[PDB]
Amino acid sequence: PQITLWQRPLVTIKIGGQLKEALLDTGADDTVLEEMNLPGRWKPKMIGGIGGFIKVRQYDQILIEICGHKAIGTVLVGPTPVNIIGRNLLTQIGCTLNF
Amino acid sequence: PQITLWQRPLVTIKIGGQLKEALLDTGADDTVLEEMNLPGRWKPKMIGGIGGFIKVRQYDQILIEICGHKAIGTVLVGPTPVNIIGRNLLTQIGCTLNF
Ligand SMILES: COc1ccc(CN2C[C@H](O)[C@@](Cc3ccc(F)cc3)(c3ccc(S(C)(=O)=O)cc3)C2=O)cc1
Repeated sequence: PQITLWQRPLVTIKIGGQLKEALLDTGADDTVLEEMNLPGRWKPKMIGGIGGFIKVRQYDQILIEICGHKAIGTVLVGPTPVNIIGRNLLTQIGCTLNF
Repeated sequence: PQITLWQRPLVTIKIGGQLKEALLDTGADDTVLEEMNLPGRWKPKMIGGIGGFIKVRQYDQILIEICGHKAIGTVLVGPTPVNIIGRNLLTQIGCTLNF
């Protein structure tokens, strides 16, 4: 699809057998999901943004279905206010900006 | 232009007679610029994101030239780590997401 930006670019995703809504975020290097039940091992990590840093859990090779496109990659889980699909997954679904 | 997301979508902007680089950020409702010398009055404001909240100064009707497209709107100035062009200005230059 083509998506204009008058509203937040939210899409439905399926991850870990669960359905969530997430923001397509060209300003996010990484994908960061609200606290949720993901299976497997992980590695602690810190990420920064506006207002400071948060500790997250880093899961690799996680399958996400993003508005019907499948992608595999790193997903961070932690105290984010909104589910964020970052560039590590946006490139996998062929997402571009256009103006 | 069409912009892929393998790298940060940075563009050159001109604001207040100054040249800066800024991130085209579909995940940002607002435009937030690193501390910089803007003229005029303002109103204090708080914004939130990953890692918490920051206080910014809100300037309205600011002219920004974003990769050669002119836009006028609200610009926030404060302790952001990166210059962010948010959706309030992205809609004005006709920016879309495509996948
Ligand atoms: C490294 O991997 C990451 C890092 C951060 C995030 C969370 N992100 C993505 C938002 O693009 C961003 C922009 C931003 C990103 C990095 C950074 F160092 C500084 C800023 C943002 C900007 C403005 C607004 S606002 C107040 O206008 O709504 C909201 C969000 C943010 O904080 C995810 C992954």
